[PDB]
Amino acid sequence: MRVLLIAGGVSPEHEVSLLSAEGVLRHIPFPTDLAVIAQDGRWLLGEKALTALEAKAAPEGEHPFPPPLSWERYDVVFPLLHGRFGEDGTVQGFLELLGKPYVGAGVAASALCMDKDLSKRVLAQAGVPVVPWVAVRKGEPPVVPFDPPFFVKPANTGSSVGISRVERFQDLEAALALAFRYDEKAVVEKALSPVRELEVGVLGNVFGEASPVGEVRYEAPFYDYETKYTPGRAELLIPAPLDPGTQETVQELALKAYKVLGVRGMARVDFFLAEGELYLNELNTIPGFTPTSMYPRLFEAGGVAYPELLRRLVELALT
Amino acid sequence: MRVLLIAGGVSPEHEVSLLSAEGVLRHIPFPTDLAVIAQDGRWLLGEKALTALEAKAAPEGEHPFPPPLSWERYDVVFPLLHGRFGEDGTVQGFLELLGKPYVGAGVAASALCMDKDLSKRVLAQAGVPVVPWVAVRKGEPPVVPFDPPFFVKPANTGSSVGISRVERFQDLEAALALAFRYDEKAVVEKALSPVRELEVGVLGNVFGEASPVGEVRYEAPFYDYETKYTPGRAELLIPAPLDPGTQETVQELALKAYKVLGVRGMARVDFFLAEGELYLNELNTIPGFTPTSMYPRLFEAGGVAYPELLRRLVELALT
Ligand SMILES: Nc1ncnc2c1ncn2[C@@H]1O[C@H](COP(=O)(O)OP(=O)(O)OP(=O)(O)O)[C@@H](O)[C@H]1O
Ligand SMILES: Nc1ncnc2c1ncn2[C@@H]1O[C@H](COP(=O)(O)OP(=O)(O)OP(=O)(O)O)[C@@H](O)[C@H]1O
Repeated sequence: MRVLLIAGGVSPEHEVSLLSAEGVLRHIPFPTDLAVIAQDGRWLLGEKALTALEAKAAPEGEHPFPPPLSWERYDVVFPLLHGRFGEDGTVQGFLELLGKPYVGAGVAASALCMDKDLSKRVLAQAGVPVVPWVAVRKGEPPVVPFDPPFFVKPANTGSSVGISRVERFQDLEAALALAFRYDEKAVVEKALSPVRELEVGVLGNVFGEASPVGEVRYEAPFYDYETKYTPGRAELLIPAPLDPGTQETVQELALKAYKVLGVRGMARVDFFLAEGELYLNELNTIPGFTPTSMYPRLFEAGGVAYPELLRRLVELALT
Repeated sequence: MRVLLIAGGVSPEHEVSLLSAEGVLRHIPFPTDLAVIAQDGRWLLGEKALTALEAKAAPEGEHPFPPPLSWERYDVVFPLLHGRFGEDGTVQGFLELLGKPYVGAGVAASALCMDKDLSKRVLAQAGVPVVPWVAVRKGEPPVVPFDPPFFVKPANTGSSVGISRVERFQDLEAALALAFRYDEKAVVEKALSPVRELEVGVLGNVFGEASPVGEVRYEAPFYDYETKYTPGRAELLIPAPLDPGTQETVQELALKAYKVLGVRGMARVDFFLAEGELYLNELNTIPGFTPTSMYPRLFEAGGVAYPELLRRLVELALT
């Protein structure tokens, strides 16, 4: 069994993807070769891909897309590209046409779970509680049916890039412009204060197996990029310090969401606990595997070690 | 300015796609080259592609994916591949990574408008009226919470392929077995009897401009494959014989749906009219351009002639 790991990407999470690649390459129980997509869209192969991993960033690539790599010597392809052009169905689409079995969600599921507006629309219709929001397009005046504090985010982000905590209605125009630098569409959600952040991992093809619920606590305005990746800043509490009844309800809503969206392989479902009420934030089809990441730590506490978790992903790709 | 038209495909609409290629190549005001994807998934380039167009169908191709095509020679790519692996975001995904401007909806919108379940879920949440429906996964037993007649369809279909009008529950199993030949997911919708079919074309990126409403009349059990593609069977009444406020509601609902799903370039939005109530059937991101297709005819009634429609489409790809 030979696996091809693709990491990097043109998205703002390029550096996160490379850190995720370190975590996967060190624990994958199968012979694996790395391929890096540099920030300019061009690929780096072989030894140049491994050298880019040591630098934690790869700005320039060698090979223009489609890369002259031998796809036939790989049984499974593992796309570990977070964000736009990687987790949104584009690379999955290319892999579908190539006929190569791949890890993770398909085209539709990847495209849906990456669009914060559309994913919430599907979830709300399925009877899953979501935070009340409104979608704002670029060049269109902001019509918000609710009062501040807000949470302005680009519809396609990850790693809290372009996300702002808006307190006044005056600060909305400036936060939307920051959001519009990464996407043509943005969401304006209602901020929950105080809030406990619950995260659960899922494994399986459509009908999943849930991991124990975990909690994230911090000393920052919100769970931002700095808090997410700089060591020791975030408090990863596995298992989550709450009532065993609401711990079961988190797992049930996660598995229900997974099935509705038709997700394959994996996902880490983020939740919000605000005054007894549970709300679903988002689903991430290609979650992080960085040293401070939640997904592999959740399954480690569930009796499923790091080499076993990655082995199960490769097996789900083939089935 | 040179356009690459991609037609054919591995989907059951392969033949319909080649007919659409004949329609676009005859009216497009730019020098255009054709690339054909054969039924086996292999590509036909240059002269072999133009010969495939005269033969009604291309069972076998020459080049495996990715094709050794000179992409740099083209400014805009026009994917005219109806159905699975063409209209679902897969080909759009490849084109995105290629850095190639292309006609029509992006990955997300293409995947959503192709899935008869997910599109209706997103639309129903947005407040757009849709027919009562249920989704059924392969192997799983159906649960239909409404009375017969039904319309059973493969979730990723086009050109009425695999669609059955079910009268008794004794016939549900056979209809689902037919539907499961084309997809791993099927939809069972409540059949509207009697029903009037309204179609409206949309042109533009996200905020589109609607064409006048057209009504389809025919003498067959439903608007099936042979009624759709045999000359003279499907009559188009343009402008549709509707009430003053109803013609406006159809256009407004189409533009609302188009904006929500974030569709780019084009879409033909199909509706149903039963007992004074309007229902959105589906959006088609790559509608047909065959001699019996409704999309170009919907626009020529709105002052946008065939060469101008295609000019707008190629131009919108660069906007
Ligand atoms: N409606 C809200 N109420 C309270 N806090 C919020 C809300 N929305 C976002 N946040 C805060 O901002 C962060 C953004 O998380 P989100 O999952 O929305 O960003 P992401 O970049 O999509 O997350 P990931 O990095 O897991 O993809 C949350 O972790 C939370 O701390
Ligand atoms: N719920 C329904 N009630 C009544 N008739 C229906 C219903 N659903 C489908 N039909 C009939 O079946 C036809 C095809 O359904 P649909 O429009 O969903 O097929 P399609 O293959 O998706 O159409 P296209 O060829 O435009 O893609 C309709 O035009 C209509 O005549």
